[PDB]
Amino acid sequence: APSVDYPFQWVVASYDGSEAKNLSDDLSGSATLTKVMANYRHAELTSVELEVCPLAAAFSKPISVSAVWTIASISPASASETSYYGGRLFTVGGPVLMSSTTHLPADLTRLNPVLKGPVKYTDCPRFSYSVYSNGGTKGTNLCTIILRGVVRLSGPSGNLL
Amino acid sequence: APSVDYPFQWVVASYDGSEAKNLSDDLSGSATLTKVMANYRHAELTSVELEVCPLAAAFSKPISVSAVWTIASISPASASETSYYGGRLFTVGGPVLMSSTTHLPADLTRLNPVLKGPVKYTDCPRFSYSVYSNGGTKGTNLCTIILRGVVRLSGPSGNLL
Amino acid sequence: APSVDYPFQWVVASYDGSEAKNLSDDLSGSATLTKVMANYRHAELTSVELEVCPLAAAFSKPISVSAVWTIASISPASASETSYYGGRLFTVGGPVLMSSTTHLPADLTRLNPVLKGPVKYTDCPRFSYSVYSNGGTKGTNLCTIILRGVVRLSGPSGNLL
Amino acid sequence: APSVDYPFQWVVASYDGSEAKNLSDDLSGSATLTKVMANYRHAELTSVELEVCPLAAAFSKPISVSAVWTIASISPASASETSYYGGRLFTVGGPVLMSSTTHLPADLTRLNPVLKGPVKYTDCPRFSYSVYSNGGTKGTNLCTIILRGVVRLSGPSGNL
Amino acid sequence: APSVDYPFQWVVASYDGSEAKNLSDDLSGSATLTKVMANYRHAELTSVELEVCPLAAAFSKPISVSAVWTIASISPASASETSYYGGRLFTVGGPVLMSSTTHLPADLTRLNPVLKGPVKYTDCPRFSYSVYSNGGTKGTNLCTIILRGVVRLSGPSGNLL
Amino acid sequence: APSVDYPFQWVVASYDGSEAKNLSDDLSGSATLTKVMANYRHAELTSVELEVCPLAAAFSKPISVSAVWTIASISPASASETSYYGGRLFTVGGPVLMSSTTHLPADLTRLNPVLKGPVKYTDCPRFSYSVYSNGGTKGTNLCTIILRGVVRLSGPSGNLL
Repeated sequence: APSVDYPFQWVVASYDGSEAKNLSDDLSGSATLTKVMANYRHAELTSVELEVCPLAAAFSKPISVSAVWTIASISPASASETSYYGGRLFTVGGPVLMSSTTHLPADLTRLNPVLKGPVKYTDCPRFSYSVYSNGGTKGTNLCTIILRGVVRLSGPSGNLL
Repeated sequence: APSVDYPFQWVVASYDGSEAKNLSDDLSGSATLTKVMANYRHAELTSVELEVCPLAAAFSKPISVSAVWTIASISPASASETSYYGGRLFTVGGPVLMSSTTHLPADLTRLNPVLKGPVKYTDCPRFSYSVYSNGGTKGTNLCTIILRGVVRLSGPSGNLL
Repeated sequence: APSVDYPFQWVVASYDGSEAKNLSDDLSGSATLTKVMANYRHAELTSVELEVCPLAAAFSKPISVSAVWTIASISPASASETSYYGGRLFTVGGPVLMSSTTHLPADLTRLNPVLKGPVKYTDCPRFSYSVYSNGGTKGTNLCTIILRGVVRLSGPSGNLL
Repeated sequence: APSVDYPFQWVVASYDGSEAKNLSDDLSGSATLTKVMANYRHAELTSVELEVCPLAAAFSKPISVSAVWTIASISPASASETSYYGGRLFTVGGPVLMSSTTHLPADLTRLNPVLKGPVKYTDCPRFSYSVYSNGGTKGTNLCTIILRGVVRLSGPSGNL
Repeated sequence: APSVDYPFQWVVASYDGSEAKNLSDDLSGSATLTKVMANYRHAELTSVELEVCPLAAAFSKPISVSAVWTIASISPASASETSYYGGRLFTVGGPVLMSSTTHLPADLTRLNPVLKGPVKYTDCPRFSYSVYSNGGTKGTNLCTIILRGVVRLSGPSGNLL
Repeated sequence: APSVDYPFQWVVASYDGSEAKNLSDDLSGSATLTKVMANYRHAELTSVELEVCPLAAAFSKPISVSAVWTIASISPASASETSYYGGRLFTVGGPVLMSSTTHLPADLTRLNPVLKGPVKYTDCPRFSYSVYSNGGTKGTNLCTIILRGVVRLSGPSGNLL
């Protein structure tokens, strides 16, 4: 079946260290990807990764974020991402807002790349992260969580234009 | 180059014989197709056509629409579609409320099917039509215009969504 | 056709964090490259990348710059570069003005390398970046945006010597 | 595709050495040639040249005209046609009042013959000339610049 | 080594018989060719020639120019080009305002075509000419000198622009 | 001809940010390499690079140095190294005096490796750097510029022992 590799990117959420914020999301049910896959019947993840970009305000005040790419069935709790395989702890800020170590790629060999199809899969990739309570300012938004990846979309459906 | 044959269909508008209404539109600049194919680098028509579907109110009051599929460079004036080659004059209504004779398909062998690509072609299809007033009630909506076709889309772009 | 690989480099612009500055530029229409390609009829990008070099004054005050290499048709808005695929957010400064992570290479597989030819292409690479409002000093110019790349130039024209 | 070879010829302009006059024109945008090819989708040159024909009044007063054929991207400045490759400095007048050496043909193998088509080209032929004043008395018209050639027109369009 | 045959043409100057004017120039040090080929590592002439084009004012007042294409080492003095082998003495004007006999081509088999390269050759072509005064009006510009030719340029350098 | 690969290293110069200092040097004419190549007739650069080692005093005060490896013919001016291809801007200091990004290797494919031979080449590598006016102390010497490389030396001459 003919298909196109569709690259996507969006800032998942901007965060400040005012309080701990936990977000766990399944890529099959994400609102901003379902609009991309609404026009196609089949979608398979070629690649995807979670990026934590530091912002300039984080230079003097780092933020620690614990992130993990788990299976759709498993939903890790808040501040428990490092207890699962592949769970990493990213400290953004300090004097070096340069390192690319803040990338967390999804191991699509251990996950089901199919985000859409004839059936709803229970093994789709699900990204869960938790931002810890830092000093906080309530307005700086000195951290950013971003998703980028590629989805192979096939079988366009007769949806709205 | 991998590509998908995207079938599109949408109602251009609904018209009644309250006043004469002219609408000319280049398919490369149509808002609906633009929002469909702004996420892809290349788009090429495989088929496209205009259709004038009669409604129930047209049963007792037929309405006449003059339509033409001209080149991108040529922009027909209002109520002058019959003065261009291929310009048909459909009349929808009466006891015959269903007929395939009101379909006007574009000659993609004569026109240029490419609506998007590396270069800006000047031969894209452009559909022009004029609906003549026959005594509508400003809300009766005697007829409706539907544009349906298929676009082969290749090379998805890293767009906003 | 005989051709020469022409390496080019110029500081695109020096910036201080006094206010947010957004620059989007198409390499086909850039003034400082058109002088290089004025003497040749065909120009094709072998490679090109956008570099954000920190300056010493940025050591105590970092700057965040959001940059993206998009298609010529797409013109991302200010502070929206991270919402497009390949859009990166570079934080220059801090205690480490060393990392080479500030390079943003153009994906010439997803872009048209031809910056000049018989026709004007609508899919040339276009670099769009936005410098955010930092503390600012109005005179330090504590960040630099630089373009370097290689253009294969062929078919010299009878222009001015 | 069916096509017809349209031979065109028109006097670009008559000049006298009253003052220096510069004219640069792209054949895609030439109004006379554009209205010639206004009813066809495609138009491609087969030959074109710029002729500088002396007049009788130029017998005692030659005119110097510097002319060049370039691509549409390159637009020569006034009185600078000899600084571009192929620019030639013609002189019309004197005892020799008729010569084929005053005709400058366009190298359509180097330029792009297509003046009209699906895509607007940036390397279409453009002719730029400059006429240098010698002291003409505002009415002599010692020389005439004439452009003639053949354009093949294909794919008529119903622009009625 | 990839290279391009760059055709160059420019007017050296315009002369009138107001006073005798001498100009000797080595092609490796000519300002116009230097600004052309300062962006390339290697440059080699394929052809080059001097030409004395008569103007309209020369019709009633011919002017004489003595020209020579000597070696880089030899620098002819003023009004002494006829004393060197190959030194021609052209006279432009009169009823014959057009003639190819006033072209002086360089003998690149005798001279050294290389104007730029790894080593500094001492055999580069050098053109010398002297225009004799015949009674010009300080603004009439009886004749003009044009240098035209082709340079094969290889190995572009990372220059300023 | 028999030859030996001779590795060389010397601190080119130690600098403090008291004032801007510009040094451009050709490796064929450098005093400290000519003593190595004085005993041999032919010398060809296998490799060479310019290293900017930060010193401990630079930890609290970084220095920005703009360096470039150009051709022998091209002599870049002060503070204009980033305008040439391969021109880099090195910021030494901060909290991370570790990164090896301060190395600037010479692209010997684009340069003539021969530093000595029967003829004097005009395309030898030439390194030009400029140290900008930092805060300055006049005695710390909180930056170091060092050259290391390898020269293949062949054909020993009857010089002094």
